[PDB]
Amino acid sequence: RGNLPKESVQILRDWLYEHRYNAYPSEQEKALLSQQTHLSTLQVCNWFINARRRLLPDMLRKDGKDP
Amino acid sequence: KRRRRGNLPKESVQILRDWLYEHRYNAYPSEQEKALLSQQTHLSTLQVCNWFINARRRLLPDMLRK
DNA sequence: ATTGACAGCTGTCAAT
DNA sequence: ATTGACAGCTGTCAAT
Ligand SMILES: [Ca+2]
Repeated sequence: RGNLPKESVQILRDWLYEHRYNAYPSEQEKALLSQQTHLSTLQVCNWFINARRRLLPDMLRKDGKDP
Repeated sequence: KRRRRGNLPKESVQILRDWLYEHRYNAYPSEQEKALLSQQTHLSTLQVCNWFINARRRLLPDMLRK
């Protein structure tokens, strides 16, 4: 199988941090992310569905707010 | 988004409804059954899945009144 | 324990 | 009053 390219995942991670208080990209943002990361839309969607569960709280805890 | 025009053919839905009724105690077609139904209904797989997600909420309960 | 993925559900919008 | 669709979530599976 394999994992997603590290630069692709770097971009998604940076976006999630910057928008961590509304971690839901619009259709156009998802489209920009797809093109930037060279991933499909479905891949970008799936990453966000996983990352809102697996990365985001640890981010918002480090911040004071409680998910 | 999700801004269609029209409803699914009556014959396509009669097939889905018949299958749902016959399998009403395990209303989950296998991948092999989803493929057969799609060929029969002339719907895509995704259309079939969506019908079943809706039908299990909208049709199945009233059916299980037996 | 991490990661990518997806079947099926909830909730809702848009269309009859 | 019904329908087709779909975003995002839950739960989970296979691969790391
Ligand atoms: Ca889905």
